[PDB]
Amino acid sequence: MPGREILVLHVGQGGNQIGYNFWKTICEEHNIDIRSNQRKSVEEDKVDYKSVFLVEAPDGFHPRALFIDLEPLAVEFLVKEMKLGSFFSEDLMVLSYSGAHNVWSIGYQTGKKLIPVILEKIRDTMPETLQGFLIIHTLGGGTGSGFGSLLTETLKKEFPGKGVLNFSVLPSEVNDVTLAPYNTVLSLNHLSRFSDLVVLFDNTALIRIVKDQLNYPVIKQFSDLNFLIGRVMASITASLRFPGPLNMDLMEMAHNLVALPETKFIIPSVAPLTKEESEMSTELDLVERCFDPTHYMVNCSGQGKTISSVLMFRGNIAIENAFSIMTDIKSNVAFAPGVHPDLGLKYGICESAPVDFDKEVTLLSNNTIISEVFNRVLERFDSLFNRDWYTSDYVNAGTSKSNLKEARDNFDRIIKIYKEIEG
Ligand SMILES: Nc1nc2c(ncn2[C@@H]2O[C@H](COP(=O)(O)OP(=O)(O)O)[C@@H](O)[C@H]2O)c(=O)[nH]1
Ligand code: NA
Ligand code: NA
Repeated sequence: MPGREILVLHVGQGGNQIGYNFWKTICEEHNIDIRSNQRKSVEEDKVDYKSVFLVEAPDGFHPRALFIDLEPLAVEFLVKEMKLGSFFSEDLMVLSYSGAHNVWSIGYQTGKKLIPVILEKIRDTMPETLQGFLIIHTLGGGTGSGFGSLLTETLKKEFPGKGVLNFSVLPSEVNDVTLAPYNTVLSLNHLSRFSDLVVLFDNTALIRIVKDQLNYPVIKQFSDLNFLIGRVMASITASLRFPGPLNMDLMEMAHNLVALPETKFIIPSVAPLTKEESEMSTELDLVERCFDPTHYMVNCSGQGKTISSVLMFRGNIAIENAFSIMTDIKSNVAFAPGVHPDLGLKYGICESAPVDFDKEVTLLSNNTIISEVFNRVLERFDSLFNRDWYTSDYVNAGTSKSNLKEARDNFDRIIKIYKEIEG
């Protein structure tokens, strides 16, 4: 049946590398090997709706996605190493050759030449019942930040009735790109006007989670980092792909989170993170872990104040526990002073657990602690802007020094709005 379709757009090196973990997770959950595009079997094929992310074809299943970048090596070396040629096909690749050089303005301007080709690929493979788009990118670089902001502005303008949701990767506590404060403020300022929901991550928290919650002995490639982002994307969309007592789509979750038009910046968290922990935990254990800063995928100093949260229960869930613990959540977890004791929670329940897991809870939190995370970016921004450092290559690419003051002021307004609701 038509409807519920979603198109994903991967921009830059990070956005495409995260894309491998996401599509590997989607295929595994739908009993599909990503190598031959086939069903693994008919006996293990479950009552589901593969059409959310997958496109059915005679040879097999393909992703409803676009793999976009301003240089060809990050995507190609990914497909060669992981052997994704049959799935990450050439017809889904929008590549160019010049690169963005970690400059948001260059990625924005250069990406404008690929917009006509991107639209035509969308205008063909898109069902008119498509419910929205997901844009996967990093904010500290150039292509994911600049071109990604461009695809956010474009799609929201091109398809006003559809949801445009961003999954954005913040720089680590110490940025591994010196230009990141410029690229992050420009991206966040752009997404605040054209995006419906911005789900944020950073590598410091992702690394902390992998080392402390999964106990990996080493992290050698980003695949041992990006699987957390793919787990969030797959689990928050699980009710759209499998049976459940309580389903929810993209804009349903967005409408429950965005209290004020500017409060669209979300912090995700998942618990548990190993198989053996899903079998001995309770719904109260997982929810408490999700609301604990040790499980936030954004590096935060504390629990903060929750404005509004979306909770997805997957798998072997006791419904009576999920509802009875709501008073414990409202009493133990700090919420914004304006949140009524009976509000701030949006529930989703899916009978399909993540692969090999007994159960799992995914949290999407609209937290005032975003003001603290954003104030760090602004402080890094001002340290460079007040000294006129690295501004020439942004001015030479269309972004005036006045424009950098425009995006920064509007970015500071977002901080103060989150500050004011906090009390
Ligand atoms: N989590 C994650 N972060 C990444 C990945 N690749 C790059 N980054 C981060 O993104 C920033 C660099 O942006 P990048 O995507 O490499 O440049 P771009 O191709 O111009 O978008 C740095 O802060 C990196 O730490 C990835 O695969 N996973
Ligand atoms: Na790059
Ligand atoms: Na790069």
